[PDB]
Amino acid sequence: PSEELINMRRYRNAARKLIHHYSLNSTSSTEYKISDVVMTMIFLLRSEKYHSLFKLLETTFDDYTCRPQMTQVQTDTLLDAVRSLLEMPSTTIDLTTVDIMRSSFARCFNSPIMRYAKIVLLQNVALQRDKRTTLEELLIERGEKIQMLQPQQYINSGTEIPFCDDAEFLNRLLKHIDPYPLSRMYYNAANTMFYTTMENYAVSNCKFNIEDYNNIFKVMENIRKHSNK
Amino acid sequence: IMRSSFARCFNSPIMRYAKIVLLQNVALQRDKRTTLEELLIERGEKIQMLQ
Amino acid sequence: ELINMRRYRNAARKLIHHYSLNSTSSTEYKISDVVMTMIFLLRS
Amino acid sequence: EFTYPNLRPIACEIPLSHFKELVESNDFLLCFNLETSTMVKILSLKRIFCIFQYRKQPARYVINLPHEEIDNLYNKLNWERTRRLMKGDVPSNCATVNRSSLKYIKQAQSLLGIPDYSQTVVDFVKMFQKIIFPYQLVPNVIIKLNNFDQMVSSAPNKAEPYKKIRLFCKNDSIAISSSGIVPINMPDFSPPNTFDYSDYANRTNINFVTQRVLTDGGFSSGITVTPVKYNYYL
Amino acid sequence: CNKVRTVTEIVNSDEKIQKTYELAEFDLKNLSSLESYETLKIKLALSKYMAMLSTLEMTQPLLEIFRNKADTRQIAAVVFSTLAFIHNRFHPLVTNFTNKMEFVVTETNDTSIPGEPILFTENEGVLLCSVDRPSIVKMLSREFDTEALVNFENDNCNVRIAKTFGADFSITEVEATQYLTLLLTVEHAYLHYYIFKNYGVFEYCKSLTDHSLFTNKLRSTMSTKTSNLLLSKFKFTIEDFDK
Repeated sequence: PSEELINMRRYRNAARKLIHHYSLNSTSSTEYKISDVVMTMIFLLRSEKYHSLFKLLETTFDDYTCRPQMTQVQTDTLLDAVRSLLEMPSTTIDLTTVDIMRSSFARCFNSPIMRYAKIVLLQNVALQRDKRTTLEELLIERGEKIQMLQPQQYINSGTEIPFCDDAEFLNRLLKHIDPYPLSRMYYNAANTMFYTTMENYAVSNCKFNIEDYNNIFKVMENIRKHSNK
Repeated sequence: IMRSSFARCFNSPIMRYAKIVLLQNVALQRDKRTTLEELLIERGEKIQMLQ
Repeated sequence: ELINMRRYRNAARKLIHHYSLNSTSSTEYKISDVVMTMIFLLRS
Repeated sequence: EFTYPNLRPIACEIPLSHFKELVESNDFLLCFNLETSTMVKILSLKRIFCIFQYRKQPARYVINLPHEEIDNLYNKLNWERTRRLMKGDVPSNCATVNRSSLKYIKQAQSLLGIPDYSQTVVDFVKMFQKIIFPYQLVPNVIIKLNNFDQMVSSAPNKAEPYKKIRLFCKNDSIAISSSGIVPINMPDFSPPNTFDYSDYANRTNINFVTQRVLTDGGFSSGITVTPVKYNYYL
Repeated sequence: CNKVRTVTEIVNSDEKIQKTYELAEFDLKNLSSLESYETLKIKLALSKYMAMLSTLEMTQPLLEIFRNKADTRQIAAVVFSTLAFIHNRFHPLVTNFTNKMEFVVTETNDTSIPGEPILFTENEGVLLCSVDRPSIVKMLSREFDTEALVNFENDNCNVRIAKTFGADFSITEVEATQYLTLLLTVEHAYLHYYIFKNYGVFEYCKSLTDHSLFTNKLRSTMSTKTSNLLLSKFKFTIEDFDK
């Protein structure tokens, strides 16, 4: 009958939504409820399972940038429990994402501000380096070793094009495909690629990622003016 | 009193992330307009439909 | 156990006194301390 | 039965219309009219099977029907035969699952060499019989049998793998379960045992080994492992 | 004001009648007729591409392919066919080009690269290309997607309300949705590839620092047919940059 006993299902699902958001960056939502955050915490405390994660997060409460020392076996159990709680199909969730999530809360608590915060702190301070480098240097250093690497296949590379001609088959396919609001849907994939733009790196990540990324779409204005000469 | 104060406290959106508003018109009369001549070039397909 | 009863009670008492009396928003207070407040209540 | 897709057209109801033809030939086509009472269908089929069992050679059924309801009626026949056996002669009567089994065995033959696409199942059955005892363990064929029947099996009807086979042979002091050797007349596995003590099958150890293996193999995906477990005997 | 007016008149001024109308809502019908069949065309194209992929002995779902790393052959073939499709869609004409091309998988982070997951080395003696299988697998880790959504609309009575009143491999759609990812990726690569194949390397100092003005070079370059920017309002919040 306790205050804990009310809705473990609610607490679980809400917490999972929040966590899946912060980690996989999955999907648009009005993802927020302070009370549900607290529910998440207490849902951790109510299991000895995930106690480790709770303790980790608690370390954040003093906001300081430091990354905690690994203890290998316990970190492995950490990964285990994390994947279990996410119920993801063996999706190779990893220490990097772990740390990012960790730092997520030490970002959030910084604000005592309650009205609202559009702020999207895309960057993470704590990424285990003295100072962010440029990109160009990285480009050099990578390309160097890159040229070393030997080819991995032989394209026969002669005259080849594939096609198929079963018009009725293709139209059957079309009708199978018909219902889906692809227009609405594919925005998700576009956002996926965007988030991937930052997932790319956790190592002196490119500070600027903005205006050129918009010029990508301004290519649309370029195209429209090309069409209209 | 502080009950109601907590009620006002706990609505406080946080930590949102990038989202996009791709929906709107692209074109209008402020764009190239189809011509009956090229529509003739199209419809001439009926001179193969025939039968 | 992990719980610093000392600092938890300290911050909770201070925050509750302040906020309950003032009945108004205060930018001073990290929400963390609210979290600690409910934790303390659930323990005690 | 046999199915090719010469034939004797046998009227699907009248017994003596083809009398003595059922003595002479072995290749019997069958039919039915749309209105027929299922009871009448069962009755006629029973009569045909009795007279065939009196016949001196295994003639071949062929039937021109959608046959899904015929598999249903076969299940009915199973009930019927059990009903008889409540008072019966305990005949070694032959019977078979007719679709799931069927296709499976067809695939089996196809993957093997097919000297006779018409070869009877019992052929393969006995062929494995030749070798079971020397290896004292259960063929996967027989295991999939009593697995993929709707009812007399692991039974997707009710999801009942619990029907594990205890298999015994003359003079044995022991039996072969679905799950290895067992001592006689006992419930398939002791709740106590020389248990799979977690100092083996420690997650940690498993994980480490797995990492080793994946590293060495250069394999990104598709590997899972599980420690073995033991019943009465080791 | 476009409040079109109209008149009939009998011979010899026997009678004259007037009426009026508006070109409004005609525009709405035109817009609907456009967008409908345009979307149809795009969907059709996608379908064609997917069907073309379907020929390639798909004993496995796509996801499996990249989730494995042991193979390279299937991956290379997929990449190649994608390039071919793009090229043809720009060039309604069959092509086979420099008959020597090869790929290498950037199997490790230390070989990884910011942004562009694909890199053409246009001629190290001959063309070569790079593939980040680990990332591609990240992208295809998917689950970002669920169709249950809501979308921008405004001023519906004028703008949208009219739109209220109009209308084995048996695989589901989510995977197909995922394909669009690599479609866009290979497109973005094709841009740079085409450019440099038509011009020098040094402009990489610009384009690959920031693609940006490259559209200026693309002026007069596009074949008078668009690609894959229908919902042209792709944008996010900007002023928040707080530089």
